[PDB]
Amino acid sequence: RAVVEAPVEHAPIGKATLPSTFEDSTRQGWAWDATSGVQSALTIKDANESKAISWEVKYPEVKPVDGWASAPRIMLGNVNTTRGNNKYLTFDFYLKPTQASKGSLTISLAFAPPSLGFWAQATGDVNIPLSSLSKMKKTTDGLYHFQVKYDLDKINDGKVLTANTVLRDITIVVADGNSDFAGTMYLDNIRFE
Ligand SMILES: [Ca+2]
Repeated sequence: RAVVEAPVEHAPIGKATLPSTFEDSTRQGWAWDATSGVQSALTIKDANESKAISWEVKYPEVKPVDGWASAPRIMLGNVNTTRGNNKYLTFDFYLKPTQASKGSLTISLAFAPPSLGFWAQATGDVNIPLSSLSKMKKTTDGLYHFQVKYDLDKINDGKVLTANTVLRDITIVVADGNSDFAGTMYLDNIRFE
């Protein structure tokens, strides 16, 4: 399936770069997957005083039965990197909600390793309940700041990311778990550590 929406003003793709810091005002190789349920503009915006890739999402009130159908699914294609000695992939994730009070966002990480069937998914999905947000302090520019980490030794389906396993693509999915979220999302400093 290809999810298709007319393009509008959006940031240039640039070239795949890790760490991805967006400081050149390009997407540094990040783009929607063809199957991403969100196909709206990807722009570089300031978040917490640094350039970040960003998009808006208003999830449907009627939730699809497939829990990724409505999800932003963004991917770094053809980076062809390896984790090396790094145990984690981590990034800054920011929310600027216009609505957020119930259910949760679940953030998943996957990769496309040509040695492992072009898919390997981190076991450690990260759940962000939206009722938790009210009690978090916002950045000065009014964002909720998360630093999300994935232990790359915990992968599904018995697949193993060796130090030298080539990772052709990296994918991040922000799934709506019965939430009322609407607003802006941002990623920055996507890196291994
Ligand atoms: Ca940045």
